[PDB]
Amino acid sequence: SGFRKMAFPSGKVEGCMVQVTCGTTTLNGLWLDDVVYCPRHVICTSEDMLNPNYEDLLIRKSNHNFLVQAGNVQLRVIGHSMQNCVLKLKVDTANPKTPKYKFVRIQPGQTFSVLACYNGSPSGVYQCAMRPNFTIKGSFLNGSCGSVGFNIDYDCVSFCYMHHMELPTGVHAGTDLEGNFYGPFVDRQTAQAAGTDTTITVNVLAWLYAAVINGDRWFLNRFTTTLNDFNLVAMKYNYEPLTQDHVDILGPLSAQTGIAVLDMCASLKELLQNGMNGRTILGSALLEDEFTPFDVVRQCSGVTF
Amino acid sequence: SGFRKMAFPSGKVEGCMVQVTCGTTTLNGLWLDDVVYCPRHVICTSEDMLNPNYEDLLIRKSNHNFLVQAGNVQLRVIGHSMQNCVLKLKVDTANPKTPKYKFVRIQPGQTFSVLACYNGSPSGVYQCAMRPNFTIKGSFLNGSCGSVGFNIDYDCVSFCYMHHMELPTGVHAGTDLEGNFYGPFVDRQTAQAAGTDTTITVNVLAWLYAAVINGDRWFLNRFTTTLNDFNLVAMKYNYEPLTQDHVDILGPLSAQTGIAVLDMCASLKELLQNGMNGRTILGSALLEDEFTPFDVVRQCSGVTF
Ligand SMILES: *CC(=O)Nc1ccc(N(C(=O)c2ccco2)[C@@H](C(=O)NCc2ccccc2)c2cccnc2)cc1
Ligand SMILES: *CC(=O)Nc1ccc(N(C(=O)c2ccco2)[C@@H](C(=O)NCc2ccccc2)c2cccnc2)cc1
Repeated sequence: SGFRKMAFPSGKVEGCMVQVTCGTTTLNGLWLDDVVYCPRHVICTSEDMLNPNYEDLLIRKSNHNFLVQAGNVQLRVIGHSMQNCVLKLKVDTANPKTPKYKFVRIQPGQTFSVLACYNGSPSGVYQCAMRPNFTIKGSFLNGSCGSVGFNIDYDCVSFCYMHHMELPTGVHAGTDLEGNFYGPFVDRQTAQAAGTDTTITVNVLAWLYAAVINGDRWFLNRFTTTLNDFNLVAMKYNYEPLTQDHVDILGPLSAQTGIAVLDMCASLKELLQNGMNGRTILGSALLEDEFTPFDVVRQCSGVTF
Repeated sequence: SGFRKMAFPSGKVEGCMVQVTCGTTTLNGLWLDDVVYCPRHVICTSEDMLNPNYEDLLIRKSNHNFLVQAGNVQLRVIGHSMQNCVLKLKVDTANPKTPKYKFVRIQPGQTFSVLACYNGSPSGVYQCAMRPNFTIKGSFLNGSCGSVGFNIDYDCVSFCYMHHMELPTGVHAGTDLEGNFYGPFVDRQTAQAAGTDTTITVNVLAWLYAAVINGDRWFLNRFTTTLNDFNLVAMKYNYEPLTQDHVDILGPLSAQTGIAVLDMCASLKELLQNGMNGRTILGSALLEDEFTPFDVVRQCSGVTF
């Protein structure tokens, strides 16, 4: 029935997006209850970003120096606090459109939807993965900072990402909603190594299961392999090592398709050693790793929220 | 700054999604002002779908046989009318969350966002193209019928698609919001030929321009070609013929990159004749055709709504 890179419905997050202006810089903020969250470098000028002393820069700021606009609504700032790399602005009004929510720090390999915003207004939504090296391959222009990443569980929005920087390599870095960067990155305009990225093996396997479910099965052989022998191949091709924890979370997909995980591993080994011979899998000519086993189950079961 | 298949924010559409039940079948409907729109086969049983007489089947239905639920809200149906392949249910309450909207019949090659829904509840959002053969390659399970496709212009939602059927080939067909199918399809469970699909040449070219803008430029040669000579190649590789209308709409991208459209055509010719040599373009190993020139401009300019 088709398989697409699918983002969560963005409505509940759209109603939380605000514009935050501090003197001259304007970023996006996230308005939940009576608190607005945004990147702390909203307080920086251009020159500041080269080597900012955030504690000293914020000391020059008072509540009234922060202007927060929810579309046309004014939020009056009545308190401010720096938490790690995020600034929290207490406002005098609770957001009436605040959804049920939690703040979550995700693991590499997990996926989420990004609501790209500019000047507090939503521009688009897309699905992506936290890379093993804690970067994301987003689509973010100047002014997108403060855009957030999230997952939705039924009624509950779980915020996991706030956007903070573009590395000189064109990939993206940011924090959880407590302001702690993913990976080694700092909010400073200095060159920063992201480190060797790898392909998310358990996600590739999940996507191969999605392919079989949807009719694409040309890559099924009937070799099998062992975990240790497969991991030798995974290492050669810069794939993350597969663990019994990964095999276990693939269990439901293995059960639906009747294809043992180690059998799918042997198919993946042959795809890695021989490529795709100019064929495609679910409309792709590469091995796709930004679908989790949960993502496949959700899209293949029709789970709503 | 990265390039992603990006859907519109789905909030304005989420607030229009309702569940429509007629005796036993439950589909999605679209609630705008005091009218709910949904597929007319909401009135069919399983056996009906093989060869339905929709006029006779609807004659057995009264206003009170239709149950419409907006989350937990009841809409009282006070009128009903069949328009082509859609059923319109007049309800006694205007949707308070009705956005500014228009109904639009799109052209093949144009793109839109789909809000996949089940039982009136949104499941996910993704971007896709109306194929040249008037199918779409969606992700739709049983119960997704009535999900809609749309574009957003600033404040105005333009609805262009309502989902009606899955062809035995696994691709998808549906109507505009006046109930007229795209392509030759009928809402009947019979085998139906979709016809030769082709690749949307102007969109591939737009995406090549996006690649250059974002740093991927290995495919630039300095051959050029002519429209007629390129179209000979386009025909060989089942690409849509390129017209001066297409060249014109690529003008802004040509102006930004300083790369003449016929020069990009020569690059596309070499990519078609020689493939990608195991390299990638914007993270893909295939020539991507579901970005319009407008889509590239929007994502590359940071246009909000
Ligand atoms: C993630 C993100 O949003 N990054 C970002 C980059 C650049 C800016 N700045 C903008 O002006 C801007 C806002 C929207 C589009 O562009 C600058 C800024 O405000 N002044 C920079 C400058 C440069 C040269 C001469 C004068 C001024 C900015 C502000 C603060 C920190 N970095 C960059 C915002 C956000
Ligand atoms: C696009 C779309 O939504 N198509 C669709 C397929 C199948 C159904 N039906 C369902 O039951 C259903 C709803 C959600 C998931 O599945 C059937 C139906 O209601 N009864 C079919 C049936 C088959 C065998 C024995 C008894 C009954 C359906 C209803 C009307 C028309 N076609 C199919 C809904 C929608």
